[PDB]
Amino acid sequence: VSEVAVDGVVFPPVARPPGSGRSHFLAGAGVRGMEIGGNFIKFTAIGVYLEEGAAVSALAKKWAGKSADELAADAAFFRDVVTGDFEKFTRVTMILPLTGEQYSGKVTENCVAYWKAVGVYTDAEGAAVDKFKEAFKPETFPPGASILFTHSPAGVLTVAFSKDSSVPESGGVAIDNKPLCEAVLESIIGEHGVSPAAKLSVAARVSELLKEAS
Repeated sequence: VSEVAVDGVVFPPVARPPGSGRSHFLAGAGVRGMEIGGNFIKFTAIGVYLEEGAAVSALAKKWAGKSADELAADAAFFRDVVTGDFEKFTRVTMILPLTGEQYSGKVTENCVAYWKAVGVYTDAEGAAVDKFKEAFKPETFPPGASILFTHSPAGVLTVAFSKDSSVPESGGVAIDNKPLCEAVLESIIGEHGVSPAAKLSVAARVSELLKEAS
């Protein structure tokens, strides 16, 4: 696949998550923002990488022969990407500066809000959120810094950090909680995913890769 540039952040076409031993291809990338003052403010650039070989083989079974527009409009496609039996890897690269405490507080607060509403919040998720916040607490992310998320096929979220766009080779903190692992990816590409740009990129690029497998 080709590289994708997002507002000064270059995402290479391949990634190797720290210590996973797998290679990924760039499924898609896009900016992520929040409405501030009635306008869209860009905060991060996000690249979504999927396991080479295994993601295409799994996704082709239900989504082969579908166009970019059809995949982009079908929330069940993105749900299949999130829950898929293959590794995923997300790189969040800062456009505006963020501190670990605020980023992790917001992510987890929103996860716990949902889980408890739908009554699936268990001690396990509370512990996973604590471990997630503990990993982010000492960290600050100037522009260009990155958060790296490995989403293992069984549902382990590994959290690592980088001062720039590069990916470390030594793994980060392993958080063995499938709900948190999927929620982090879901918050990006899900129905209410915070990056519509990333979602459109993934659907266009995966649609064309699915054609070379059929």
